[PDB]
Amino acid sequence: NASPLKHFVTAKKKINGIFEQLGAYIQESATFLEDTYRNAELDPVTTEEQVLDVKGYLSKVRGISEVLARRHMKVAFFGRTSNGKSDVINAMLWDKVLPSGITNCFLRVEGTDGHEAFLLTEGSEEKRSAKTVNQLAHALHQDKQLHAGSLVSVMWPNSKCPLLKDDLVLMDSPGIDVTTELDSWIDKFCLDADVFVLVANSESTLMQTEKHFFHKVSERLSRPNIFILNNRWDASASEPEYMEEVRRQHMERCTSFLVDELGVVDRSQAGDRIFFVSAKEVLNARIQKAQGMPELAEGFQVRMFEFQNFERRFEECISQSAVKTKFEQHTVRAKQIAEAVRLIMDSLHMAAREQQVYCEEMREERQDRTRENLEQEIAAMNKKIEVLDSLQSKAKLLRNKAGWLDSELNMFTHQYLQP
Ligand SMILES: [Ca+2]
Ligand SMILES: [Ca+2]
Repeated sequence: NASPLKHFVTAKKKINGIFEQLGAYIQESATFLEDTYRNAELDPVTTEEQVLDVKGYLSKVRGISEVLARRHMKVAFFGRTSNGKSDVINAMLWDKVLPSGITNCFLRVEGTDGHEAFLLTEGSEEKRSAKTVNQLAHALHQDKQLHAGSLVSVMWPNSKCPLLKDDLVLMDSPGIDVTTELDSWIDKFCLDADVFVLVANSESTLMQTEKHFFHKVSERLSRPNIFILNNRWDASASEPEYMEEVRRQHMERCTSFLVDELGVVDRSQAGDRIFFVSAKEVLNARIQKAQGMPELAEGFQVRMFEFQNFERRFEECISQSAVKTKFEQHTVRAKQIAEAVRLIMDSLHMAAREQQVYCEEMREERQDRTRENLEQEIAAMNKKIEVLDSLQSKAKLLRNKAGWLDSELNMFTHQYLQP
């Protein structure tokens, strides 16, 4: 019964942990290199640039760790307001989080640990109370500096929703109409959206502007995850026969759109991207169930299960995709950084071994020469030789630790970053 979102949660913690270890390892390496480089008793076995490079990598790794700590899954919802996309988000969250059509901007729902909802617009990080959904709606309408290119974050309490605790963000978009100016949308707000949900009506033809947007999604993102939720499916409660016909036809239209028109999916998983739902039915049932209220429509259990099925296939989709797209570049960077430090330690090991061999040979030659200070001078070179030997041992250990991290990273890649 574990949410598939736990795959993301698990991978995020695992990659953050590796970067913690990578940072610790580079720190130890930097400390070792610096100490070595400052050793005025030896001919140089490392260089300032190697020290600076490894301090530089430490900085970069800590910087990346900060990005990795904040990475989250994002699903973005699109479509006409009248088709109910906001109710789909509300149903998924088991509550009336977003106002539902009678909202200018993008609404980005994020979990907060605080026990009260509030808004954060983004050009100004200034909040607005959102004690109720009506007061939320009025707070957006009150704010006339808002438009369909503004994003407000709806900070919604963690405790109410496990989706939000598992680092899911849910973005509602402005409702689409014919002349909705939306070519800004993908670059400004959707580059990090792991899933795009089109919420449509099974019987209403898709607007050209809606199709145009999902063309742009398919042109701008690499293998974007597109779901089509065909809302108001509860009409099947009273016209099951006609809605079954509608289902077959629209299932085929949506498949052709996803597979042939957009080319973002095979036919084999079309049934996993195209769902027929009744969001407000689900949301109503969930609001009552959350309170222990009892309860109805014909086909209701079937429609509730379909929505739950959508949710599960969505959570599997977003969790697996987001892990891949949001961690793969940093996993690759981490391997490159590990390899850079590995090779410096190998360079140091080798220069220390070469200088050791040199000092051993200087020791043998010293024993061919005058007996004045011979034992003192052989001892000083014995000590240098033993430092060079310890440096080699230390560098080999650090080099093998870099290989360990490469191995952790390879295994993370294998488990979490497959196509
Ligand atoms: Ca360099
Ligand atoms: Ca030897």
